[PDB]
Amino acid sequence: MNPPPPETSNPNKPKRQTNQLQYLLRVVLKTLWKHQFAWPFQQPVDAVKLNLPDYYKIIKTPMDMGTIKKRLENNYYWNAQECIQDFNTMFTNCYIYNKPGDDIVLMAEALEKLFLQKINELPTE
Ligand SMILES: Cc1cnc(Nc2ccc(C3CCN(C)CC3)c(F)c2)nc1Nc1ccc2c(c1)N(S(=O)(=O)C(C)(C)C)CC2
Repeated sequence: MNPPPPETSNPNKPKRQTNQLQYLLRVVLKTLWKHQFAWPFQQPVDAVKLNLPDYYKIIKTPMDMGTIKKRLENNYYWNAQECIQDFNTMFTNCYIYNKPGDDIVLMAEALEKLFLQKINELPTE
């Protein structure tokens, strides 16, 4: 059985719109979403469908771009670093579950390099 997906709404947490959070949605998330390599990362890993019974035994902090998109839309992050951490979790999860040189790993590495290039242009705090 898959776990419930990550929470994406926190109605009691204060909310703010900032230049950095807007950029993370409209530039960073949007660019990664549209990359040819994005599809495996756009929704939670369906370990039942993929027949990966060990996935959620190994990966205890799952994260995906669909969740990150919803969190940005719902103002779930107060600080830009919370969102960056989620992207980093998604990439490292791929490296943890898989092995160096696997196709999925090479795909995540390319997405991570593009991510870091976009974060290099994050608007000033
Ligand atoms: C976020 C993430 C992290 N880690 C993995 N690992 C992983 C390991 C083994 C297998 C199966 C797959 C290979 N055969 C078929 C038997 C063993 C696997 F499906 C995934 N998947 C992920 N997502 C993800 C989602 C959907 C799909 C994916 C991947 N693929 S895919 O094969 O990776 C690709 C993209 C075509 C290269 C198929 C569709």
